[PDB]
Amino acid sequence: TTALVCDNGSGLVKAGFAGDDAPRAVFPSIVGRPRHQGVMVGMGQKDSYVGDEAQSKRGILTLKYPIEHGIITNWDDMEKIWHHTFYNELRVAPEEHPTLLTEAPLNPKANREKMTQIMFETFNVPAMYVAIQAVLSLYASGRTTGIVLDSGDGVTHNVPIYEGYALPHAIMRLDLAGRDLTDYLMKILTERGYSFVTTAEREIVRDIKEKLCYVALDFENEMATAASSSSLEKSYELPDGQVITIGNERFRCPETLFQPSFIGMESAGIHETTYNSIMKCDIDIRKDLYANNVMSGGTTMYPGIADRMQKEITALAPSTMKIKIIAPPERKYSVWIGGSILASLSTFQQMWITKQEYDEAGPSIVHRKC
Amino acid sequence: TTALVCDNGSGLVKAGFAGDDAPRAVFPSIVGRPRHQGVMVGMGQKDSYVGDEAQSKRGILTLKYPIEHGIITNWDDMEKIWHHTFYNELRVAPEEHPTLLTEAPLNPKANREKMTQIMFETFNVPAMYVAIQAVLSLYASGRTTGIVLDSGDGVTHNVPIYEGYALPHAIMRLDLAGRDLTDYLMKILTERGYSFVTTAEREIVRDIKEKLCYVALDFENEMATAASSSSLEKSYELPDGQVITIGNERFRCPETLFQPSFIGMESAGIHETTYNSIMKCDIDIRKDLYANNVMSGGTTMYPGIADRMQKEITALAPSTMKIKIIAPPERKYSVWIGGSILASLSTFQQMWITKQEYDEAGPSIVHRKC
Amino acid sequence: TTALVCDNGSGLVKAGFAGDDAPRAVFPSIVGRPRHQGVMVGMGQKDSYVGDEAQSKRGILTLKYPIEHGIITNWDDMEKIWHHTFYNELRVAPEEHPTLLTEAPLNPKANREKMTQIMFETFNVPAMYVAIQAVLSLYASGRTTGIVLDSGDGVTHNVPIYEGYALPHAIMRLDLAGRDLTDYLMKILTERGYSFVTTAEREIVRDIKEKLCYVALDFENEMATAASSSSLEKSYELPDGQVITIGNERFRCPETLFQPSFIGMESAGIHETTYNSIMKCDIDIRKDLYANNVMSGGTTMYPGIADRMQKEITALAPSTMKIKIIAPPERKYSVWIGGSILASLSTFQQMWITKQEYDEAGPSIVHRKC
Amino acid sequence: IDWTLLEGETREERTFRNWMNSLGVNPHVNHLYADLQDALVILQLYERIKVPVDWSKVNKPPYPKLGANMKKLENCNYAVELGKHPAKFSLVGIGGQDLNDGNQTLTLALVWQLMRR
Ligand SMILES: Nc1ncnc2c1ncn2[C@@H]1O[C@H](COP(=O)(O)OP(=O)(O)O)[C@@H](O)[C@H]1O
Ligand SMILES: Nc1ncnc2c1ncn2[C@@H]1O[C@H](COP(=O)(O)OP(=O)(O)O)[C@@H](O)[C@H]1O
Ligand SMILES: Nc1ncnc2c1ncn2[C@@H]1O[C@H](COP(=O)(O)OP(=O)(O)O)[C@@H](O)[C@H]1O
Ligand SMILES: [Mg+2]
Ligand SMILES: [Mg+2]
Ligand SMILES: [Mg+2]
Repeated sequence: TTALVCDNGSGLVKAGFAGDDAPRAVFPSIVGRPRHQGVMVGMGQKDSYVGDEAQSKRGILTLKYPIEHGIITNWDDMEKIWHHTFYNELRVAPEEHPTLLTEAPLNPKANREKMTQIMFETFNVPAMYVAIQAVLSLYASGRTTGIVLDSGDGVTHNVPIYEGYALPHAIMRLDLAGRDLTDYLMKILTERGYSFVTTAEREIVRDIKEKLCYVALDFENEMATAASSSSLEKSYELPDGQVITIGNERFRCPETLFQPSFIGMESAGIHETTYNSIMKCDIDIRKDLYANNVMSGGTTMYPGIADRMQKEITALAPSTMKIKIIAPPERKYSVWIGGSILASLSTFQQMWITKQEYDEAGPSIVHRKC
Repeated sequence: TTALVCDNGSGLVKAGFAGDDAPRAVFPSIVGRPRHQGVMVGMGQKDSYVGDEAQSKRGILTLKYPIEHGIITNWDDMEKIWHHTFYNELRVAPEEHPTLLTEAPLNPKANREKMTQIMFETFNVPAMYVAIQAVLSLYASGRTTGIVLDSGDGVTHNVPIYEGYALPHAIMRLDLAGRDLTDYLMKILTERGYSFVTTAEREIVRDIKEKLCYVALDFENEMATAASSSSLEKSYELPDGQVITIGNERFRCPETLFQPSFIGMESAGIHETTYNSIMKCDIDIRKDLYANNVMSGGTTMYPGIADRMQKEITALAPSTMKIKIIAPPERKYSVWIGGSILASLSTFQQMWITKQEYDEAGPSIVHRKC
Repeated sequence: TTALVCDNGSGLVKAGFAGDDAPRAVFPSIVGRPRHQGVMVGMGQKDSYVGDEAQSKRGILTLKYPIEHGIITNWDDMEKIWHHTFYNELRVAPEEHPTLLTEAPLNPKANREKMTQIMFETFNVPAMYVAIQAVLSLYASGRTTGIVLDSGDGVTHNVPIYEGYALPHAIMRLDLAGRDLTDYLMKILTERGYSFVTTAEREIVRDIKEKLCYVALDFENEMATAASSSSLEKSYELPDGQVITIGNERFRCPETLFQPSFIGMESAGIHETTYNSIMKCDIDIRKDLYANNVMSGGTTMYPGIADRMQKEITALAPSTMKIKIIAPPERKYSVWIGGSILASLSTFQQMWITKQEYDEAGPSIVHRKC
Repeated sequence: IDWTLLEGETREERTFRNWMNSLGVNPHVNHLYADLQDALVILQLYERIKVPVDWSKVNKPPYPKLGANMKKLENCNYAVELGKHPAKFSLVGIGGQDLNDGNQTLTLALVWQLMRR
């Protein structure tokens, strides 16, 4: 029938059908449980909150992200999330629709095996496949040659591909994404007297980061502008009516991507990681890799990220060659768009991990087929 | 001449001179004002009470804790408190004594800036420096490596230190301290029929907590011991002659340190906070961080707190290596002792914030120098 | 004037006096610098860590290797390292002891010239000479005919020698050594959930190398044993008490030497490399070169490497005459032993590059004198 | 004069100890790595190799029970500083904490050079 393309990300879950241009179900990947005492009878029949009901009632619920940096830690929470996205969000039977999910590079094999076993045994879908998010990002862009820098909520990784050929030795994964940026923004917010410590307030901090943070083209010039003038101050209203103002933390938060030492991390910036990945490739294909810099994910939504990215690569470039940045408006759903395109291909119908292959090869069949 | 070391805490103020082994002046950080009507002429000329006179006359005064959770709320109140400390308690003019004060981590920068500006512009001192309470706690213990659990009246915080090198990303602050424990004891005292509303009675209940409360090594069996037996009952006599008895509230109050949910707080216990702070550091320095756990503050005076702390860490330990926690008997004055040691050092005399530096750099010099 | 024999490799530094049978100083060739913030005074005076102090305090330090693939990248650091070797470890004045240093073949000449200039103009020794590591490894074995495969930290090279005569046309250089093996091990450890990113963790990964890694005699059979049974699983304890277990990566990492495509390299195996080197030699001397296969370097310490060499070369042998592999237990210090033996020879006393020759011929005198 | 063989001690350390004992150090140095942690003996040796020492920056052997470790670390730092600039020593990677913690390699590297001068 129609293949299901579900991008189970660290922060958001993108779900839908193969061939569609946009995912049908986009809900936060959280599970909420009550943290207070119920004294009126008839309201405590609900113990877990999966979709936006956890977001709406977060004032009395404890919010838990099942996925940490693209690594599965809580298996019952994702079983609940999958049941929700299958029966209430998409309202389709998994037993009839093959399901195509995504997976980040340098992911432990036990994760893939357990997830494959789960969706052969809990939902027992007729067929399935596991693909890399970066490959689907190139599929969405319609390209076959270039390096993909995907930055979602838990994982930021670089994957260079030349003429449809991937280079595993040049692939590295960095565990720095939007969640860590939100944590850094919360850490630096206490300087202005703004304290948010509950899991419910974490979503408020993330919202402020999404709607007020931007990438500084020059960090020191922005330091000078913020310390000298007050044009960088911006106001945000809390749900209870309180209003906060930030002028410097707006662009300090996204700078941790290029300066991981802000959070005490020894890693280098994303530009340096991309430069190393390209230098880790053949010199003949570096020319095409530099001219095809495709990024995706919600972490790439900061204003000015593309310009800073280009400036940093140009500084890291041999100074005699052209650099091109690709930042499509559908970066947040590029992985899902590529997954739908791939699953809609007639040639892809033979690489589905069918039920009979699993029933004879165990969960390890996914490693051979993917 | 000599450096003044004044630890301006939320509840108590520790003051003295550099080189001394104990603070010279220790009085509660409160400001008392009359709330009754004077009927005889000759007693209504005093408008406010600052030191122990507020505590002694609390029956006809309202008691205000101006410093709350290590955060300044009423600047005129600490102006009065500092004038009291300098002129009546220490009886020294600030204009010739450089004063070293303490400050809790994750404190808004405006606090430090305004405090620097005020104490240079009001007290006209030659110089200043701002030290961290946890750093001075390690100064008191004579250590250069370890994590400090400083819990005073307003702030409980952890600072990991390895070879003197601190990890800001591993530093977190918890706003649960002795005042919140006193409030929870207030909340649970109404179960036995004891009610205390006036701020004067707050000090009485705080005195009861400082005498009858202790940290239980095991909490659920203490529940059984208190419910089945009467050996845990203890008696306290009110100032007006009445006597109250508490047998279960003695160790239920300090359990909020390890069970913040008692007051409806979503944060975890102090042991879990210390565990997470150690886990946020480098793997090689974690052995020394576990091997050096320093606790400090008046909140760490409950009997059995160190045993519970070590038991919880051992449960959180990898079970292969050893844990020990330093519990000196000068914990209540460890911050002041460290401040005196630091201000007495000859090499520290170059980092005093000279008044000429302030006059040219504004209140923001304190951020660069501290 | 006792001659110094300092064999400074990419990973470790070997130093001592001519005539001794073992180097006196064996410390890693690293330079460590702090990455954290020091809060207390009197301790941040040290800026760089050169010897084992960098290894001991690596948690608060960043580790850099001044020598990369037998090629110098940071000339400032070897000044510190050589001063350490001369004054801290050996505790001798270079101006009185002529120092013998080693160099890998097919090394760009600017490296040798700059190294000669630096050591003459800073340490002011009476005389010098530069010897190839492979030749010294043959001196340690007491041979004048044979091919030596020197595999250290950055360089793996083959040098065939017949009757004391070298064949430069048969000498190649492979930039695949233990450092690339450690990189491959870090890359493949993420499959089991073990992540190592910081430079300090690279030392732990090298420890996992030296305590768990071995050469598989038959790669496919070892894969079958690991996948079917669990007897190859071995446990390793992290410095903080955590325990990790690996059963397959033990022989996957050393197989990259035989299969350079594991890290995406187009080069052939080391057995094929030495076979091709012997094919580049005279057919009359190939008989002696097969019978003299001398190993050296830290990379040749994996269990089962000698049997795998014998099997692979015999498979490439004409199947008529036997293959002999020499793997002395002093392989890691064979270069140093050969250097000491050469410097102790009275004939070699006229081969030293005296300072007066340098003062008249520049750094280029080493090209004609070595 | 003390002429005894310790259970564990190289001839180099024995020569060091005998040299400082015969040069007239105020204490009696019995262990190199246990008596030089205060850097007072090193300072005493400094003036005997014609290196001026400012004793106003030196903490006296009477140490308060609070901050004594800080005073010893300060003394080690001052000794290193006096050995570096006016004395022209070659001590790469050696700090005050190494002498305070009794690092054997860096302490021997300093004493043998002291006898060199
Ligand atoms: N406009 C924006 N500005 C800044 N950050 C944003 C913006 N939009 C989204 N983000 C961040 O990007 C993250 C989205 O991650 P996402 O790409 O959904 O991860 P995944 O692909 O693994 O689901 C969110 O956590 C959010 O904090
Ligand atoms: N023996 C004791 N038992 C229980 N609590 C105590 C004891 N001694 C002091 N405390 C609590 O510790 C608090 C003192 O904290 P303190 O270190 O003075 O805070 P700060 O450093 O902010 O002034 C008091 O409020 C008191 O409630
Ligand atoms: N026991 C061992 N097993 C496997 N590899 C080792 C072992 N000991 C050392 N090595 C590898 O060899 C390197 C050191 O070898 P060495 O001969 O000192 O190289 P170099 O002379 O270039 O420094 C180490 O960094 C490590 O990568
Ligand atoms: Mg994604
Ligand atoms: Mg305090
Ligand atoms: Mg070598």
